[PDB]
Amino acid sequence: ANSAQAKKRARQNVKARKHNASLRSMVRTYIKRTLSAIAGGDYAVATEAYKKAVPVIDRMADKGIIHKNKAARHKSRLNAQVKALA
Amino acid sequence: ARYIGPKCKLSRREGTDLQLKSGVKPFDVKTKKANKAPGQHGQARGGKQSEYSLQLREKQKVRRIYGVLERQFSNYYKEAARVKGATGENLLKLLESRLDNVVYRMGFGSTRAEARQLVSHRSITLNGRRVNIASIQVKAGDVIAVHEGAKQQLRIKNAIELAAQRGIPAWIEVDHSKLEGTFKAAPDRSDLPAEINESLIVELYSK
Amino acid sequence: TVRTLTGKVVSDKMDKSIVVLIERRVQHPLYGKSIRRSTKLHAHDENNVAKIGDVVTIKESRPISKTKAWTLVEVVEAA
Amino acid sequence: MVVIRLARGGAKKRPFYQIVVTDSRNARDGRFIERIGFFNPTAQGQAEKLRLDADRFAHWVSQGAQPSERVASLAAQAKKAT
RNA sequence: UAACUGAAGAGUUUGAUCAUGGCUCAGAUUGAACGCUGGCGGCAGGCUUAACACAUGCAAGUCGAGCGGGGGAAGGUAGCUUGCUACCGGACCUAGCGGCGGACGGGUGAGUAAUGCUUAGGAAUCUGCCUAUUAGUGGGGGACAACAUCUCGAAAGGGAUGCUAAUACCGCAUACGUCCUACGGGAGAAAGCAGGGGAUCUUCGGACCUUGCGCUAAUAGAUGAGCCUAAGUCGGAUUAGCUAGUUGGUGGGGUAAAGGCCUACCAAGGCGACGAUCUGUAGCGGGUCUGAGAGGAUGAUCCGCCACACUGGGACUGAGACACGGCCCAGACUCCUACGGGAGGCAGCAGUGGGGAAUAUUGGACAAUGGGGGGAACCCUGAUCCAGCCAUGCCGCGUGUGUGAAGAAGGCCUUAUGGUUGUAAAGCACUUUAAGCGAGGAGGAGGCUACUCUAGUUAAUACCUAGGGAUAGUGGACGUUACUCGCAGAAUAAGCACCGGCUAACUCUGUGCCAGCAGCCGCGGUAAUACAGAGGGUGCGAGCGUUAAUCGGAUUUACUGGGCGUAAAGCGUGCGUAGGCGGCUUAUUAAGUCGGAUGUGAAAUCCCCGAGCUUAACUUGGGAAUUGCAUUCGAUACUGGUGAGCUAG
Repeated sequence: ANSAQAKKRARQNVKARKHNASLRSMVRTYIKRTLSAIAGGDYAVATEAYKKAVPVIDRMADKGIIHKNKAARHKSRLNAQVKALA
Repeated sequence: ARYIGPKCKLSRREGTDLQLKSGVKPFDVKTKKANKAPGQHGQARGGKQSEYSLQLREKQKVRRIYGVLERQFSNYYKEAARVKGATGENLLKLLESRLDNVVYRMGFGSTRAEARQLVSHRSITLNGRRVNIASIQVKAGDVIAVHEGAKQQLRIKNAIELAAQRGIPAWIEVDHSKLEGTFKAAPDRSDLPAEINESLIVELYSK
Repeated sequence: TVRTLTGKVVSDKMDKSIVVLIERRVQHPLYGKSIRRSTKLHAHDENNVAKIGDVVTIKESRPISKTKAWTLVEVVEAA
Repeated sequence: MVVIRLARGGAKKRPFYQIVVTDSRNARDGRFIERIGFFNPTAQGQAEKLRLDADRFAHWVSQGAQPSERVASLAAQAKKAT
């Protein structure tokens, strides 16, 4: 970078990248836990995992880490897959 | 540019008086070489000429009368061809509408060259402004006058005296006491002299 | 208020899809003689109603696959 | 945002402005949405000095366009004249 | 009213001739270059070649009214070596955190024959700042730069420990809208700052009221962008077969969003002589040049779209980038080094080297129009507006005007004394354009500040917002502006090509197939109108010629608009595939064909009528035009489709 503001932008970019990566990985982990419960197949366990996962997805979507359309897609598809377990 | 040089040899080559001199003395007595070309190989007017030669020699005569060079003359022809009506009539009206020609036909200039000199030196006002362009087109109803500083000039009195001898034109209404005239309308082809065959210039440029 | 086309089915092998051949008659831009031009369109047939040789009507729709953006409306004439 | 501003035309030292509605990110003399009048600061004789279409001006202002300071002054002048 | 109206030929094959057929010439045009010459102004244009390599300066910042620190100037009080010292309250500045901007504006055409462009439509999307409307802005917590200490390095810059503020970050609470839903329910936000003030309290310094700028959730609008479809968009067959995520389907993934976009299975599909695949070339359009038109050539300057940023591969942040002056990786190259370690990308503006036949200043100002930040004051802006250079082009002007013959001199020619130069010159009399000197002087500046009043919102006369009035200040790079008025003096200002025919303009000397000229036919071998000089003339004129290039003439690829017995040209002859075309009558259809209506066909450009430039170039108002495309409604003679019938093929 040639200018001071460009250097500052690069520094802020690095810091925001680390923070966003943390939150995104949290979302992925919760979705993966829900998927693991679904694969296990117990209805109550899958329901508990889904109920745990939904608030995290919603909070990160509100913060802007993911899009709210993405959050809605995840909620709908995971709810359908849980309901399939009867 | 502008042609500067001998005037009478141009008339001799063209074969007709071109009004380049004021007119105190007749052209024949002035030149004594009329009826002959200006070259050492010059002949009489009876020599054979091609159609290209006739067309060229016709346009050169008009150009030498009006003091207009080739590029401006071509622009005049293009404007005349664009404007509806007889092309030769439009071209002649365009030539006569020039400010320097109008001053000469008013009589403040004994020659078109003198009128052009006056216009350039800002001795003439159009409407109420001191213009200095000889090629300004004069429109119907325009008023031409002499500037006060230029008034009381022996050349102007001589020019108006000579204009008194010359035929006063119909389309221009001029009072000599205060030295001011009005352009009423564009002259007609019938009003203009009939020795000019503008059709030759038309066929020259139409090729 | 939808764009429709009428043509002849030239293929029905794939699942839920037909190949319709459209024909148009146009003037040659320079020589002025009317000539024949043909275009091949992939359509969607949910129940595989159409067959080879039928005359069908198709209408423009949102994309359904890589090459399909038209859907069958009705079978005007059956082979 | 959408703005109403002057686009410079004419010749050297004799500017002639078109009043245009455009996205503010476009070039001054480039892409525009709608032309709604003109301004000629050095008009004389029979030349019209200012012309503004008040109906379209009000329509775009209600839609959310932001006039520049000069265009706002010209609109005030046109309203006073009419 | 008007928006166009438009078409020329010539030379050259032969002892003549007619035809055929090439070659050449007369025109228009240019981002031109070169040769000779060169006064001024206005308006434009200015690396077409090396997307070659780049020294140096500038081209992106702004906000203290988001935040904590840290600075250095003026004041005041107290002491006194007496004009010096110690502290204290205000006014300024900014390295750091944070917000917005940096995705615009600017450059270039390398790549790209279709993921691009043009025209016409469409559904499955997101969209900061702007406009309207609705519901809100409650209460806590843990950190990290700055700072302090240590340490490496000449530095530039690095590394390590201990603190701290916020509109930085994360929980909890609440939810008109919003998301999911199995229709039972479940889930998710935010931040403060500033101006003013009556009364009250002030746990002691603010609370409280009010008004702005903000922040959160959402729905519309506007703007911008993403996606899809149809038709059109340069050659090559001495490139004929191409394709296995390939074509389609299902489950799942993924995206803002449809979709083989991805993945696992199932099927064997998909494209191609209406040119697939491969290969050469190329940014596309509005437009520009030429042409009677149809066509042909072209894509500088202006506008729209696309693509690229030393060469390749990626992602981050963000509303928006896979980002010219941001990051990571790889490659080549270049630079500093104290050998420890570092730095870079002009196809931004100016400029340098090189290349080339050839293309300019390392300039001024943010005054105007715009763009970024800010509440404002104001700051930034090589965008822009101007200036400098160049006859590169277009338009305009000047280089003087009248008179002046028993026709001066000199030059050239001569049938030898006349002719031509020529009214040309001298002489006489006038003039002051432009350039020079001096004096005045618009407009491009709308506004802003101060003063006054009115009307809104409020508890308010304060603050803020919106208006009106008069006065005074303040604001121009260009710039000594345009323009106007005076001064002296013809005084400062003319060249270039050609004269055998095509093609306007002719002789004399010099030379003798030499020297030389030449677009074509052709000139020169002792009287050369064709070579060189001179005299004279012709054409243009601050220009004149040459070279290069496009269209034309060329009916010389012939659609408009040509030919094939002998001039070039009928396959050696049949059969036959695709294709092209096809007898008569009738009913029907409305694809071709024709007509109407509606939408669209950006602006600029061309054309017409006006307007302003002293005129013109040029600028500009309004029209006309954009011959096209799409939708829809009609007609049924002809062609096509379908049904029936017939016999001359």
